[PDB]
Amino acid sequence: ASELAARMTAMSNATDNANELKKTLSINYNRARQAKITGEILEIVAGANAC
Amino acid sequence: MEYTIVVAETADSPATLQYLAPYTGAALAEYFMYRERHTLIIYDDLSKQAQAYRQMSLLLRRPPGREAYPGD
Amino acid sequence: ATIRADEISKIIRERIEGYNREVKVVNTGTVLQVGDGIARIHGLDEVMAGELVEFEEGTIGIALNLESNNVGVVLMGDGLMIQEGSSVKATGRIAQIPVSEAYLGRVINALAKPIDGRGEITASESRLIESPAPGIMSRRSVYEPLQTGLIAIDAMIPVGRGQRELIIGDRQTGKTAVATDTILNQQGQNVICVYVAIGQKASSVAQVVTNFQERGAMEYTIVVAETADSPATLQYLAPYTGAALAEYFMYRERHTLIIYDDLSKQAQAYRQMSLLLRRPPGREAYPGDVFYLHSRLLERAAKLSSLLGEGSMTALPIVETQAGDVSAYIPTNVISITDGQIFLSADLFNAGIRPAINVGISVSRVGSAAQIKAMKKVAGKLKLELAQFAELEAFAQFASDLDKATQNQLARGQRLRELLKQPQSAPLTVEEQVMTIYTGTNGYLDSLELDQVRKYLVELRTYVKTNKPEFQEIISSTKTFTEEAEALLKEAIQEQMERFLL
Amino acid sequence: MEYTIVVAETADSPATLQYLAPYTGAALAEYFMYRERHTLIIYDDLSKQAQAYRQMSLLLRRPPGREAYPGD
Amino acid sequence: EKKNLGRIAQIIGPVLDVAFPPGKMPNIYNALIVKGRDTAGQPMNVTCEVQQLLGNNRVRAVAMSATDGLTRGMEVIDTGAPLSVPVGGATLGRIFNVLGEPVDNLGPVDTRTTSPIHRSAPAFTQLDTKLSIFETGIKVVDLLAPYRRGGKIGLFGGAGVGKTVLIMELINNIAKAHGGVSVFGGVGERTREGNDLYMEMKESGVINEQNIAESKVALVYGQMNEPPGARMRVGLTALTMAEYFRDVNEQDVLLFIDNIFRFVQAGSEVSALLGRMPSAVGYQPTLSTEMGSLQERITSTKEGSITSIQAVYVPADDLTDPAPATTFAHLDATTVLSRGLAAKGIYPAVDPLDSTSTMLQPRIVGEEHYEIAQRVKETLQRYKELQDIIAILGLDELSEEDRLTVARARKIERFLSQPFFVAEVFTGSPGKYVGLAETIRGFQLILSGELDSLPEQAFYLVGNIDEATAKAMNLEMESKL
Amino acid sequence: GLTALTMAEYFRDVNEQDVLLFIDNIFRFVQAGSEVSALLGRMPSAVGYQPTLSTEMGSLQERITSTKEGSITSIQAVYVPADDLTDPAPATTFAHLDATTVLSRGLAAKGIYPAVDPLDSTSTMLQPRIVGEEHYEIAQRVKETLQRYKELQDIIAILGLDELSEEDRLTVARARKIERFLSQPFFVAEVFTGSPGKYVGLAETIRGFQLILSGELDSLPEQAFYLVGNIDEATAKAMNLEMESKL
Amino acid sequence: GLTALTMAEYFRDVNEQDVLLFIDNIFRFVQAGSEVSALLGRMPSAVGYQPTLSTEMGSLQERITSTKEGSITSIQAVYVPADDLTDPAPATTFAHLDATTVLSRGLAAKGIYPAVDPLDSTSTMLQPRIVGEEHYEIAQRVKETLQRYKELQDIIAILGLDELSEEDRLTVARARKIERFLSQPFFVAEVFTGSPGKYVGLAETIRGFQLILSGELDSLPEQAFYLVGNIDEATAKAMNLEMES
Ligand SMILES: Nc1ncnc2c1ncn2[C@@H]1O[C@H](COP(=O)(O)OP(=O)(O)OP(=O)(O)O)[C@@H](O)[C@H]1O
Repeated sequence: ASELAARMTAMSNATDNANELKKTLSINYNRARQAKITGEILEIVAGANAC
Repeated sequence: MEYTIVVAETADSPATLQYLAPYTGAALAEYFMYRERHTLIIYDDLSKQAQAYRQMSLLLRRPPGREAYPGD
Repeated sequence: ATIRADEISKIIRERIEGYNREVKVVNTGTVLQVGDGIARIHGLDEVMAGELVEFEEGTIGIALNLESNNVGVVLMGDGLMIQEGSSVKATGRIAQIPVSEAYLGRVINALAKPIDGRGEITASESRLIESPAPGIMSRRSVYEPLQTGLIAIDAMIPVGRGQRELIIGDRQTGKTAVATDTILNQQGQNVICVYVAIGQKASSVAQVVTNFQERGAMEYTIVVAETADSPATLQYLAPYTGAALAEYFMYRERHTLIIYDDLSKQAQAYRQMSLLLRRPPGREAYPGDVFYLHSRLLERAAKLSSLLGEGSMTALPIVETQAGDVSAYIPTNVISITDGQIFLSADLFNAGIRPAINVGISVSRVGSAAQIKAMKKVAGKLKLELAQFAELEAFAQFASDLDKATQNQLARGQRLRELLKQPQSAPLTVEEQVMTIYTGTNGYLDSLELDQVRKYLVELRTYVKTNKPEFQEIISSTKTFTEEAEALLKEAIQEQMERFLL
Repeated sequence: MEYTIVVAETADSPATLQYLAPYTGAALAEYFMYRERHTLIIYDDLSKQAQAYRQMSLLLRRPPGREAYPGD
Repeated sequence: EKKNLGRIAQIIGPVLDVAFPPGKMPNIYNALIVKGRDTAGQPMNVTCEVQQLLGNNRVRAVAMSATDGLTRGMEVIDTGAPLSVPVGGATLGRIFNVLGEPVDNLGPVDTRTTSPIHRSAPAFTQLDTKLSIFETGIKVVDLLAPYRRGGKIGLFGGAGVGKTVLIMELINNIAKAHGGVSVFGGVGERTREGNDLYMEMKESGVINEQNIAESKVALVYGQMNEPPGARMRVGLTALTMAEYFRDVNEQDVLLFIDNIFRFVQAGSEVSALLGRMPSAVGYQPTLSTEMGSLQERITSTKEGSITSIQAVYVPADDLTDPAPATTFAHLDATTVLSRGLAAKGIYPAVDPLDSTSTMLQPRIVGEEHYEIAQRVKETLQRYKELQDIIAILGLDELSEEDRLTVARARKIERFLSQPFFVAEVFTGSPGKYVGLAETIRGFQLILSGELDSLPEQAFYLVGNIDEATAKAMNLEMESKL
Repeated sequence: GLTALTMAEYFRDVNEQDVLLFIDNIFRFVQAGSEVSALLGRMPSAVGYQPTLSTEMGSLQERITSTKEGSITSIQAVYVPADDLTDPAPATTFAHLDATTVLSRGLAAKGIYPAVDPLDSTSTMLQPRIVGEEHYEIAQRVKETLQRYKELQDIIAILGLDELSEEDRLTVARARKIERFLSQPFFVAEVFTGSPGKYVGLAETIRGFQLILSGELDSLPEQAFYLVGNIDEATAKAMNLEMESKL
Repeated sequence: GLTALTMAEYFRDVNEQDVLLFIDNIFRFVQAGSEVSALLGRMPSAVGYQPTLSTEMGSLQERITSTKEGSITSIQAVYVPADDLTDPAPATTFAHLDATTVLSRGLAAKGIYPAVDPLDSTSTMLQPRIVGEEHYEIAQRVKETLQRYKELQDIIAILGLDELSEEDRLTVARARKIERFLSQPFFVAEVFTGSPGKYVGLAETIRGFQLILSGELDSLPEQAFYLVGNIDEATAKAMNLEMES
């Protein structure tokens, strides 16, 4: 019982920690997506004119 | 195959024809729908169709938006 | 440009009638291509770079970029009801603004026009928009404190008059309650505040100006308000005109407090105003000029030395971190532009702490130099206490422990952090917050409930001043928390512990 | 050192020179490669050559491409 | 206005650049109609709006109908004012596209009173000071996350989850309780779902097939067939068709916009078509100013509130990117409709926990309302925590201290489900309207603990607390048999 | 590319013989088009290629069809730039290409050459009526086992190899043996491996995969399957390896 | 930047002194270039900057060279925008600079001042003939310790610290002690907070790092080295910490 409860509190700590990690990684992925798409659009529009 | 108009557009067809294919099949199924017949139009690769529109519009000097797809 | 703007047929007729003939148009120009809020004008060669040109309907236009023929201006009003071919006229004043001490209480629409409607404010102009920021010799190190009112801010992240201090946060987590609390606490000691709201849904700024009006701060404050539904150039100009309208009172030897609200929305108005110009953008499509923008804006808010009169303007800009990411573009920009950061975290405000200030990230670069000689010792002790508690809570000791917290520091740290929460728009005076800080600092009150430390300290606050004006006099005159003040405060809080027990 | 030419190009060079430096080295080694000697060229910061060529072909208004690099 | 005879010089896609004589040019956002011609032989006019002046007397204008077949040089005629939308009591019941022609084919609308689309903002002498919340008529909304009267509201939930029955109930309740009137203004509404909504409206009695101008909706449908000019200006059309309502009758008007992100998408299309350099991720440069002009005319003026409810479809589900960011800068109360709750059948499927409102605070609602709301949310949080553990331990195994919390949370989640005034057509349940006072007292009675012995299903699909106890004693009377 | 196409089209129009053309780095036929299109005044498309990516790529890759006088089998070696699988220059070639074989840098990382992805390398010829029912069922079981391994990669990576299921541990060992066994010692790559090249037909490797994934010979060591021509060669390699282990 | 450079160049090239010029925020020079060359008509470049972001800043960096007359020990607080080194305006700075130290925001978020990242901060002078073999070997060892810490950061992610075996746990404890010890109460940050400044010489920090990396100071907890100077003072701080309890 004590071993399985140690494994269970490890699982609870790991699940909450992976929840924090998923939130922070989603934030990083969102700012990365916005940066990628914005850089793409700036490439396209700035190369459009070429005056 | 008795009842299915396969509007084929090969890739070496120009940009206009790949752009126009969904509209062509829509105008056939639209007639068949207006004359009481249930139809089912299955497009193929709208990615490829809007990509062909992207080509023809970027050639036609229309200002591009996101992913260089044109305004409309 | 192959399609040059001064090549309209009607306009080039005017030049083609006289090749090398009778003299040019001195101050008469025909507007043309008045589109994306940026009109262009033929001729008008008298215009100074930065001159303030006028139109027929009565709308005002800054003349930024005059090319070879077209003197391109930036019309400040809405460019809707202007038609092409209309005449314009400059007035020979370089982007001026009429400003006076009649503005105290009004609601200005960023063109020195009152938007409350109840009267037209008169002034002696004397003030430009893009004036030079005070020189390096004119400025003096920040020494006088600012009673921000919020316990957390004025305890650990001190704001000093003359020290710009952004309050960066997240959407729908304070920053306007925090800004209006700073303004509201400035009731007693005279400062000519300027609450310039850039990006605010008009109901929010109407609610804020009404809250000012009813709680009395309207005797001094100035709400330079610009709705979210305002032309982008007005949302761009409103903080500059707020800075000029507060700088008029800064130059004449009087402390001021300006608060730019939603300075990220201002940079958003500028990226709009520039991507309409099709000038090339940078990261997140900001045109790169946002730094020089927030430079002209935020470097003209600091304390002038005794030579020009000991005046001051704390700046308290509010950059709204829409992402929750400190490492976005414009929050990083304003953090580099300002003397510190007061981070209003989102998760804490969702968790309950009503001034969501977390002292882990929020630092003040002016530091303990700007605090009072009274509060400095006890606030240093409190900051170290919060460091200890933050470690003991964020880290281990959930199992009982070797060191066995909740018996050394965890209970008192929880009591302190739940003491740091203020009620909504109820600022604490200087002596009040000094005593409140002292209470949990040295560990006087540790065996109450952590549930209602606030609900005890409301009684303590109401009691201490009515019982012992000796404390208020000690803090008000000498400005130093004496050992005698410590003793009389001990006796006062003892008698209040009695009155609380019964 | 008696056998190792060093085509050195500073940062203060006009960006033509940082574009010509690896070509200068390549031709100076090409002479030895037609002289049968098993010569060895080492470029340093070949990112900097393409960066100076980006400087050039963007100061010539020749249109850019991916990562704002010029075409060829 | 006048025969400002112009040539349609350039036609790129939807955008049609028109010219004019040098003197008289319509100002920006001034609607001009072309005297166009259909290839089938009908002189069909497609209406246009001047979005950007281009200097040489030529005003670049977008088209509120298809430009397929527009001859260059076709006579274009100015109207001198923005798109005259036929506001009034006449436009109460029918379906309108952006230019304001009834497309349901019933009959022509009386154009007696017409305000332009682009009426400007109301000033601070017009806007109201006191921040009164909006007693909608759903117990979940008016307890846990109140809607701000005069403010914005966001329905993050998908479609099919119950958005249509929710908005139908809201429209019927606004017609019933207040003197209000609703204006559904679906922007880019997919015409299949638009017809779905219209037929559900007609079958709910919310609007009457037989009685128009006594109905309770002013449907403005931005179809997706129309060019991006039209399904962008449909938002402003709904705005002014409701603004005339509030500023003529002084009544609490509702304004349902379909997805603001669809409006912002239409704005992105129209700006990319105008060729102005796109901003961050790809929405237009004038994104904040455009959608602020859309959503700032939604304010409680001193005549009467125009409180709106706006669906929001975040793309790839991140509130960070600009369009949901510049929207959530505006929104005053956000209530998500939950698919799991809908599949359970807790109609309305509004998530009690994740739905938040800036108006919940005590100085706004009342100290008792804020206290009971915070305690209900903490109880539902306790239940979402213990839903993990009652799967393993069971209700009797864990502590009886918070087994009462689990039981009261069951009673709360059941008490939240309100039988609507529209669900009668699906089930025949008569439906109960619940003001704030009744749900406040009932939730205090449930959470305090007086009703610890009432069965859970006596709280489900009931209105007030007295009716819930009536249902409980009904089950008790049948318990003998 | 069009010169090679004209040679093949002559060999398919006139000689009527099934000509096998090889194009390598067909992505260069789009990159050169980009480098000239940017100059040509044509506006830039997505991430930086030409606007007429689809039409030009199709104008090449459509002429390669068996046209009732012969059959032009062609093997283009697309260059997925920087492993951008979503890049338009391979994304429009995936539409034209029948038997795509997506080689993956992540599988050359662990040395498994050729680094063809067992999952993503898919063909329009893995239909049962076309390939054989036994071939189809064994390919289905191999690809499902590799998909299971990819889905258990994260569980393996963090939570310890042993803490997953015991039958799933059998599946992981089987997947490891499979993704090593599908490595070939090439004749032209004998210089990089040092081992002599071995040619194996379809039948021998089919019978090898059967007994490998069937769990019947799940006792051999893993390195006895890696860089091995055939299943009997693997069995002999296990003998050699276990002998030199103790010795 | 140019006028600072010329002012220092006259005192180096002519009057022959060991001039120091602390050009502050040399990124702002490149950003000013971005402003002007967006308005000058010159075509835009990588993400926003001028096309000549590697020749104008080249002209700024290349004139700061230690000539045969004197040397210019220049410090340039170049400012990465939005906290990513891959930006071109500090990327072209990395190529020119030779004692680059990257002040990551992570260490200042954790509270460890100065926030000099210990992995990323490198030098051309970290060489055997230049600094002696002992300094070199200690630098290599502490870099190894911190690198292994940052490489199993992905494991003291989702799982816990206790998942590690004994050697991993010991190198993590050593890395925590080192990463804490790399903080110092500055002599000019006395205004913000912290103790008065402790000047630390190389001969004193090298001994403390020998001590920590020799494992001999395992009895001390991590908070001993946090914001302390010399290691004897660190041990004294730990003794007073246990006295105060
Ligand atoms: N310390 C606080 N205690 C209680 N309520 C608060 C507090 N701070 C803010 N609020 C609530 O928040 C609302 C005001 O919004 P808030 O100031 O949080 O964000 P905001 O500044 O309006 O957002 P933005 O920065 O986008 O303008 C008020 O209704 C108020 O009740």
